[PDB]
Amino acid sequence: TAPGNEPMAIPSDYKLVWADEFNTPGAPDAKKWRYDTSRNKEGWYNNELQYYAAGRPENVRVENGNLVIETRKERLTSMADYGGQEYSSGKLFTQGLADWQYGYVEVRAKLACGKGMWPAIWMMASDGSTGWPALGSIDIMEMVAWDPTTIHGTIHTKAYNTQKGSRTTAADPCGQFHTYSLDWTKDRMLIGVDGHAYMRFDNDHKGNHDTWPFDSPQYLILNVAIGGWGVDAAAFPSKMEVDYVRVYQK
Ligand SMILES: OC[C@H]1O[C@@H](O[C@H]2[C@H](O)[C@@H](O)[C@H](O[C@@H]3[C@@H](O)[C@@H](O)O[C@H](CO)[C@H]3O)O[C@@H]2CO)[C@H](O)[C@@H](O)[C@@H]1O
Ligand SMILES: [Ca+2]
Repeated sequence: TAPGNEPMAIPSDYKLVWADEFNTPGAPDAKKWRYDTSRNKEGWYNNELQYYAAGRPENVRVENGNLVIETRKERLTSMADYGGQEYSSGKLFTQGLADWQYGYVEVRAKLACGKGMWPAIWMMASDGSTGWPALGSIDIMEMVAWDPTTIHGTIHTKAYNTQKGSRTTAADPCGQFHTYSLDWTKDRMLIGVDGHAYMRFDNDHKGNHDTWPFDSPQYLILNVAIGGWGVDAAAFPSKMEVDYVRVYQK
C-alpha cells in the first residue's frame, strides 16, 4: 500500500552522526542502548509470549563484532519482573539516549528464524504525548519466520495503521547479513534492503500530524518478539545478529 522502486544510498552531503559498530565484546554500551523491561510483569503487546531480559548475556551480548539478541525457551522465574512467560529474549532502544529528526539509518543484520520468531528494527517518536499510533512509528525491517524470506517495511500514524507498508524478499535472511535501511527527509521516507527502496511514503505537506507525524525526532529499537504476528519449541535458541547501526544526517 506504500510501494517504492528506486535506489537508496547515503547522500554525499550527509555525515555519520552516530554508530554502534559493536566493536567491544560484552554488555551493550549503556551510553547508546537501554533495556526495555517495562511490560515484563504484565505481558507485552500483540499477545507476545516473550520475557525481555535486561543485562542478561544469554539474551543480549556483543560478540565477534555483532550485537546478539537471542530467544530461548526458559522460564526466568527468579526475575522480580517475571510475568510467567515460556520464552526469554532481548529488546534494546536508544530512547532517552539518542534520537533523530530526518536521516539515513543503516542496520546490517542476520535475522532470527523459526516459527514464532518476530525480529524487528524500528523507531518510535521521542514525544509520546499524542499516544499510539498518532506519535508515528517506522518499521525499517519486520519479518515473521513462518514467512522468513519476506521483509516488511511499514509506517504507523493516526490516519494510517489504512496501514502504509510494503514487502520484498531477501536471500537466506537468517543465514546471511543484509543492510536494512531508512532514508527519511521532510519530503518522504524510503525503506529498503541492500541499496534498493521497496517502500515509499510521502509527506502530503498538508501540515496534518495524523498523516505526517515525522517532523520530530525518533529513537531506534532492536528486538525479537515471539508469537503475535510471528511457536516451534525445536526452533530455540534463535538469534538476530546486528553487525552495525549507522545514522547519517546532512
Ligand atoms: O494497545 C494500546 C497500547 O499500545 C501501545 O503501543 C504498542 C501497540 O499496542 C502494538 O500493537 C505495537 O506493535 C508494533 C507494531 O505496531 C510494529 O510497529 O512493529 C513492532 C515491532 O514488531 C510491533 O511491536 O507496538 C506498540 C508500541 O509498543 C502503546 O504504547 C500503549 O500506550 C497503548 O495503551
Ligand atoms: Ca560490527
